[PDB]
Amino acid sequence: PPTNAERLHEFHRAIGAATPERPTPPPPELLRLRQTLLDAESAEVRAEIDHLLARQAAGEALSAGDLAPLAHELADLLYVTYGALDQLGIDADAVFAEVHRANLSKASGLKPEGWRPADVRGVIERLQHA
Amino acid sequence: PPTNAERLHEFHRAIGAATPERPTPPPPELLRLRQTLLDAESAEVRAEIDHLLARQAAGEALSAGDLAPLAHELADLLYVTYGALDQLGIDADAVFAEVHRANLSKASGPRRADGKQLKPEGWRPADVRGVIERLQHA
Ligand SMILES: O=c1ccn([C@H]2C[C@H](O)[C@@H](COP(=O)(O)O)O2)c(=O)[nH]1
Ligand SMILES: [Mg+2]
Ligand SMILES: [Mg+2]
Repeated sequence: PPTNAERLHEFHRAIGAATPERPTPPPPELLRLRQTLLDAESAEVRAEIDHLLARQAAGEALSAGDLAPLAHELADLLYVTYGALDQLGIDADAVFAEVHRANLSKASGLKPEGWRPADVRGVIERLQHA
Repeated sequence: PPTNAERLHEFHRAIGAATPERPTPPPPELLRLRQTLLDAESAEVRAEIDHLLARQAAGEALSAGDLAPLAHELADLLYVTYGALDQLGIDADAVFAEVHRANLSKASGPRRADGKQLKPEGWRPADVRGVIERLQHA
């Protein structure tokens, strides 16, 4: 099965948006777009969390189905976060894997003995060599 | 390999945090916490993008290596966004798959001046309510 990062590549190929094979410095127009899309989805997430909190404050017993709007906006936020990494030519699964390695290993600690923080610059260097 | 959503399940299991198997209405304290985590990482991404744009406005030609902080913050944002879905007991991949299908269906639509893909006539949204009902029973 394809990963959510590979899904963004398929979407950008389908709509003709830049999706370079390896890490590539962006034009400012790209960064501005990614900023706009991230701001929009984080505001929608916030709006749906606020709605759930207001309904709970009024004593509403939320059902699982009540979480669908928030789940949709969280997925949209995932989508535009993956989408930023994809348009930068950066394999999001490789960067996530390194952030997860650090976070998960830190949870074996405070930090454990041979603890090594995330080295995303090292991931970007390896991605440049395909 | 495990998916990134399954990685958050593994992380929450390693720190003893709440991780229901199926969609579970959360306590208000949980919602406020996840909102706080989202805002912290969103602000870091936003600041880093503005930082790169200011360097470009100064005439700097950025390199790929200059992108590593931004890639780090975007991955941090993924981590807390997957984390929110996992603490709600919601399979992020099942929801993402439905969202993704309805985004592929936009391909024939027009484009905004800034590059945003817009929806063609007759487009229909993802049915996330149906994903949630799927996850809740099974
Ligand atoms: O250029 C685009 C336009 C839309 N989306 C995705 C992000 C969300 O999943 C959803 C938001 O689209 P709107 O509902 O705001 O039109 O589509 C992108 O990734 N890139
Ligand atoms: Mg949205
Ligand atoms: Mg961060």
